[PDB]
Amino acid sequence: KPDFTLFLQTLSWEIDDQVGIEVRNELLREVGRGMGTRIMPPPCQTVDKLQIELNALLALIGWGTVTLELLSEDQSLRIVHENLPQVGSAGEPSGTWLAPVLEGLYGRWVTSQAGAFGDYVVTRDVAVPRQTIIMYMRVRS
Amino acid sequence: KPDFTLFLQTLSWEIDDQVGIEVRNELLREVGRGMGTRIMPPPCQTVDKLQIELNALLALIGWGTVTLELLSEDQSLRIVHENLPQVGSAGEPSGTWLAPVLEGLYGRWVTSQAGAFGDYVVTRDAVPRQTIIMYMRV
Amino acid sequence: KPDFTLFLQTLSWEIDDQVGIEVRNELLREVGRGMGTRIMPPPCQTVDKLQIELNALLALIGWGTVTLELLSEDQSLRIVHENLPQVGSAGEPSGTWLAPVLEGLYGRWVTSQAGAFGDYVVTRDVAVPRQTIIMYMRVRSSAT
Amino acid sequence: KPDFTLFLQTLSWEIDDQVGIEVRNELLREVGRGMGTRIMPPPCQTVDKLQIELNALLALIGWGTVTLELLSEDQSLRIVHENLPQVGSAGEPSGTWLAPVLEGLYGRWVTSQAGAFGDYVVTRDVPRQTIIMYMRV
Amino acid sequence: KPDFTLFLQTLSWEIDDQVGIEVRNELLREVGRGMGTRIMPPPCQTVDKLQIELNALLALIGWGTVTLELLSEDQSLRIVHENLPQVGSAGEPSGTWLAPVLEGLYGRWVTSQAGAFGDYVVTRDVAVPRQTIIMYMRVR
Amino acid sequence: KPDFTLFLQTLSWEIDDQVGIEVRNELLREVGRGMGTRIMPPPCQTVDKLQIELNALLALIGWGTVTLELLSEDQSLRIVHENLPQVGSAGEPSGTWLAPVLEGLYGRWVTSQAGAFGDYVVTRDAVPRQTIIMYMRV
Amino acid sequence: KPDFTLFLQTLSWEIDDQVGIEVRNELLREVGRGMGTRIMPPPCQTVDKLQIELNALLALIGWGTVTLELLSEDQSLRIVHENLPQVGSAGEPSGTWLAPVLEGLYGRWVTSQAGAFGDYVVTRDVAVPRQTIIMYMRVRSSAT
Amino acid sequence: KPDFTLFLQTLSWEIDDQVGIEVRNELLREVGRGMGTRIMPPPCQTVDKLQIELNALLALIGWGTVTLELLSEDQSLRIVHENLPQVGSAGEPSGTWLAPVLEGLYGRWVTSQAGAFGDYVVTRDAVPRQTIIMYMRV
Amino acid sequence: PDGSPTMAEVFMTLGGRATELLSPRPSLREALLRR
Amino acid sequence: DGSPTMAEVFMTLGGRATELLSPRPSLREALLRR
Amino acid sequence: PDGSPTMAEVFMTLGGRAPSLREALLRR
Amino acid sequence: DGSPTMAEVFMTLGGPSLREALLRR
Repeated sequence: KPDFTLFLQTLSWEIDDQVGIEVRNELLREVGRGMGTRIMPPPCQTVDKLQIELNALLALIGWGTVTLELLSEDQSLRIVHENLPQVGSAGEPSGTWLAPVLEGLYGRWVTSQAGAFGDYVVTRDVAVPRQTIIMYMRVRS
Repeated sequence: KPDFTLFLQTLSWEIDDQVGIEVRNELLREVGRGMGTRIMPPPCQTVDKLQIELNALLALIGWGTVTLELLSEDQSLRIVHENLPQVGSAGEPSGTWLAPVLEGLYGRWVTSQAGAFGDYVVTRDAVPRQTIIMYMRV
Repeated sequence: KPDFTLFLQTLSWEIDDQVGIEVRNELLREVGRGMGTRIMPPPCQTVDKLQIELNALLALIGWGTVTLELLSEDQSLRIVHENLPQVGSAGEPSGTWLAPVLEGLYGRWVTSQAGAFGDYVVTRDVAVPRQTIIMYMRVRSSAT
Repeated sequence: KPDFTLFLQTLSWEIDDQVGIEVRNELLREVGRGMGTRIMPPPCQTVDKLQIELNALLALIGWGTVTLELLSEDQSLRIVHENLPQVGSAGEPSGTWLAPVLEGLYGRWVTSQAGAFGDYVVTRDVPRQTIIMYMRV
Repeated sequence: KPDFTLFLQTLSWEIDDQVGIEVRNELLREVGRGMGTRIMPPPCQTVDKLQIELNALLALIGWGTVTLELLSEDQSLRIVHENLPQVGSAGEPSGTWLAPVLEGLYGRWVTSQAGAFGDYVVTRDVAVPRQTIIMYMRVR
Repeated sequence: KPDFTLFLQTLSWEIDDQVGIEVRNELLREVGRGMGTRIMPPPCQTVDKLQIELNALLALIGWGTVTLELLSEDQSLRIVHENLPQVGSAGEPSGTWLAPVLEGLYGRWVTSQAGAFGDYVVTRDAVPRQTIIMYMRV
Repeated sequence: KPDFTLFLQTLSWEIDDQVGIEVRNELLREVGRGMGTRIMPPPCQTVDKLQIELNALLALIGWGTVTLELLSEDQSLRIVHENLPQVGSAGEPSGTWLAPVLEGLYGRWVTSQAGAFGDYVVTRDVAVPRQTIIMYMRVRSSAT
Repeated sequence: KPDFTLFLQTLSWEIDDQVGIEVRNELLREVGRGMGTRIMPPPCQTVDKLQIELNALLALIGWGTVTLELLSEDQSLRIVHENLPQVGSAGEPSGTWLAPVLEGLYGRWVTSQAGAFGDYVVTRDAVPRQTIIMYMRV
Repeated sequence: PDGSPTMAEVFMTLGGRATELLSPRPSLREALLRR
Repeated sequence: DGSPTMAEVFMTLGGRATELLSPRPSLREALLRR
Repeated sequence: PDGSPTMAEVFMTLGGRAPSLREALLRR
Repeated sequence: DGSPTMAEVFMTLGGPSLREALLRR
C-alpha cells in the first residue's frame, strides 16, 4: 500500500509556506468535518459507549485513541486525543499539523448524536505528550 | 501505522471544491517538486540506470513503478508511470489526483545537472486508469 | 360539508387541559409531518417555484399562504406563514394552536427537496399579525 | 374557509397509533362532553321536541341527523345518528372515529335537569356512518 | 375560482386532432402517475381502509368515488370508479377523456402500498354508466 | 364541481418535460384560438364596448379581467390581463403557464371582421406575477 | 488483531440451524443497512465516481470490489460484487452467507445518492465465480 | 484478509435491538460451544498444562490470553480471560459482547472426559474492561 | 379483521414475487425462542 | 454505567438543548395520569 | 460528463423517464 | 429565476480564503 507520510510532510510544508496558519487551520477543520461525514458512529446513549465507538472508528484508520469527559462546572466536554498521526515538523507545536482535522472530526462526530441542538465550538487547549491533543467542546455563544 | 487514504480523499474533495483544477494542479506540482528535494536519485548517465534508481525510490515510497524510454525522433523522454496511488474519485480522469505530484517529482528527479537529462521539461500527456504518461522535452 | 371548527376548539381546550404544552406541541408536530406525508409538492429547482407549489398545496386545503426567503448570513430559511387557521383561543399566542402542525408540515415539505438523508429543524420564532407564523429552517447541531 | 379533513385524518391516525383505542375513546368522549357544554338545546319535555332541537343543533354544526325513539320495554332511549362526519379510515368500524364524541355529545344534550330526561347514561351499540346508541336509566 | 372546463374541452379537442389516441392515452397515464405522487394515501391494512382513504383523496379534488374488490379466482383487483369528471365529448366512449388518468392514478396509489413488488398493469374494461370506469389491476 | 387545479399542474409539468417551451406555447395558442371559437363577443366598433364584452366573457369563464388601450403613436392595442389563472410553477415567469392560451384567445376575440379590429396580430410582451401584457398591431 | 473467521463460521452454522433462511436473510440485510449507515460515500456526480468511492469504502474493510452498470432497457442498476468474504460452507450457494449484507449495504449506499424519499430495492440475481455476487437495483414497485 | 469488526459491531447492535440480552446470551453460548467443537485442546491432567494448551488455542485464533487457578476451598476453578476481542459498545459491561461466547468455549474446552475435570459448570462473574472472569464448579 | 382482504393478502393473491416475500415467517425473537 | 448519558451531556453543555431534553411524559402517559 | 451516466440520470432511468408527443407534434 | 436554487439553499444551510491566499502567492 502507498505511503503518504513524505507526501503529507511536503504538502504541509508547501501549504504553510503559501498560506497562513489560520487558512490552513480552517481548511483542516473543513477536512475533518468531511471525514466525520464519511465515517460516523452509531447513536450512542452514554459517554462511555460513545467513547468506545469513537475509539473503534479511530482504530479503523489508526489515528489514535480518545477519551471523553463531561465537566459540569465548566459546562464543557473535554476531549483528550492521544497518538495523533505526525507528518513532519509543521504545526504549533511542531508535529501537530493534523490537530484542526481532529477539531472538525470530533465536532461533527459529537454534534451528530441525538440531543445536540444549535451551534457548538470545539477549540484546542494550548506536560502532555507532543501528539496528545486536548480539546474542549461547548455551545457557541 | 496511520492510514491517510480517507483523509486524502476528503482533502482532495475540499481542495477541488475551493480553489478549482488549475490552482490545485499547480499546488500539487509544487508539492511534487518539494518531494523531489526529500528523496533524490544518484546521478545517472543512462536511461536504464536512471529508471532502475527511480523504481527503487518509488518502491521506497510505494508509489508504483516507472518505465523510461528515449525517443530519438526528438531525443525526448517518455515516462510511463503505472500504479499511481488513488486517493478517491477526484482528478481528471477520476482516480488520478496525484498526477501533478508525479509531474513535479519526475521534473525534479530527471533533470539533474550531474546526470544526462538536466535540460528537460515536464508535460503530462486503452491505458489503465492509474497509469500516467508523461513526456520530457528539451 | 361538516364543520370541525367547534370540535377542534373543544379538542384543543381538552388537550391543553389534560396534557402539557410540550406534549401537545410534539403531537401536533407529528401530525404536521404526517400531513406533509399525505400531500407532496413536486421536485422544485428554485425558491420561487417551491413557494408557488407550497402555496398551491395550502390553497388546496385553505390553510393560508407562505413566503420563503434565504438568509445566507444567518444560514437559515425564513418561512412566513400568513392566515393560519384559528381554532379557539388556545395556543401561545392565543389563536395559534395549529403552529407546530405548520412546523412539521414545512419541515417535511422542504426536506422533500433535500438530499437522501438530511438533518434539518424548523423552529417557530417566538407588529406581526396574530395568525402570521414565522419559522426558520436550519441544520440541526452544527459545529465550528 | 379552512378545511380540517386532512388534518383530522392525520391527527386521528397519530392519536390511534400513540395511545390506542380506550384512551382515544375516553378523550373523544370528554371532547364530546365539552362540545355539549358549548351548544345546548332548550329544555324539552317530549321526545319529538328534543329530536327537533337536536337536529337543529346538528344542522348548525353540519354533523348529520338524529332520530330519537322511546322504548317502553325498559323506558330506554334509542338514538340513531345518521351521516356522522368521516375522517379517514380510523375507528371501529372504519370511518367512525368520531363516534365516541356523540356519546359525549348526546350524553350532555339529552340529560338536562330542566328537561324531562334527567339521569340516563349513553352506551354505544346499518350504513357505515350511522351510529346507534342507547340511553338507560 | 377559475373554471377549466371549457379549456379542458378545447385541450382535449386539439390534442386528439394533433396526436393519436395512443399518444394521448400514454400522456394521460403519465399525468395520472404524477398526480399520484402529489396526493397519496396512508399505508392501509385492508381493502376497505384503502378504499376509504382513496375516496377521501378523490373527494379532496372532487373526481368521483371508487370501489375496490379483490378477485382471487381471476387474480386481480377490480377497481370501479364512479362519476369521473367529464370534459367535452372526447374519449372512448365520448366523455371519458380523463379515463387513462385514473389508470395512472390508481396505478400509483396501489403500487405505493406496502407489500407491492415488481411490475403491475392497470387496464380499463372496454349497463355501465357513461362516467363509470372499470379497471383491473394485475401483475405485468 | 370537479377541481382540475392539481391535474393541470401535473399536466403542465409533464408537457413541459416532454416537448419543451416553443412547442408547448404553440399548442397552447392552438387551444386559445379553439377556445375563441367556442365563446365569442358580439361585433364591437369601440374599444370600450369590446373591453366590456371581453370582461363579461372572462367573468363567464372566471379567467381574470382585461383592460384594452388604443395607443395613438401607432395603431396598436395594449392588452393588460389581470388575474390569469395559475396552475403550478410552470411557465416563464413561473406561475404564468396559460399565457399563450390568452394570446390565442385575444387573437380570436379581437380580430372579428364584423367589428373594427379585424386585422390585428397578437405579440406577447413592477408588473404583478399573474398579470399578462400583450400587444396587437395591424 | 483478533480473527473472527472461525467465530463467524460457527455463528452462521448456529443461525442456519436454529433460524430459517428467510429470517437469517432479513437479519443480514438489516445488518448491511446498519453497516451502510456507519460508513458512507460522498455525494457523487457520475456512476464512475460512485464506483470508485464504493470501491475505496470496500477496500477500507477489505470486502471485495464492485462494478456498477446502468441498464436502461432493463431499467435497473446491475451491481457486480467480486470477492465477497467467505465465512464457511453456509449460504446459497455455499460460501455466500454474507450476500444479504451486500444487498442492504449497496441499497443504503446507492439510496444515499438519490432523492429525499425513494423506494428502491436491491435483489440478488439467483459460470459466475463462487464469491462473485450479482445484484440488480430498481424501484420496489411500479405500474403501467 | 477481510475485516469483520464493523460487521460484528452492526450485527451486535441489530441482535441487541431484536432479541434482547438473555436470548442473545444463549445464542452466543451456543456459538461458543460450536467453536469448542471446532477447536479442542488435548486431554490434560494438570491445570498448568491445560492453561498452556488453552493459551495456544487462543493465540491460534487471536482471542486473548487465559489464566486458570484451582481453588482449594470449594474445589472450583477460576478462569480469568484477558484481552477479549471488542466489537463496539454492546454488552454488559460495554464492549464485552463476546463474553457468553467465552462461557460456551471454556465450558466445552475444560470439560473433557479424557482429561481430569469431566463435569463442570461455567458461571460468569479494578478489573480491565476486556478482562472476563468466569468460575468452573461441579 | 374487518371483513375485507388485507393488503398483504391482496398482493399475495395478485402473484409475482410478493406471494413469496409476504409469506408469514417468524421474527428473529420468535424463531430463536421457538428453537 | 457510571458515565453520563448523551442527553445529560447536551443538557449540561447548555443552549436550547437543556429545554428540549427536559424529561416530559408521552401522550399515553400524560393522558393516563390526568 | 466523464463517459458515464450521472446519478440523476441513473435515478431518472430507474424511475422510468429514460410514437412520442414531441415527434407527433413535430410531424403535425 | 432571480431566486436561489434549492441546491444553493441546502448548501447555504449546511455550509482570507484558500483560493484568495493561493492567488496572492
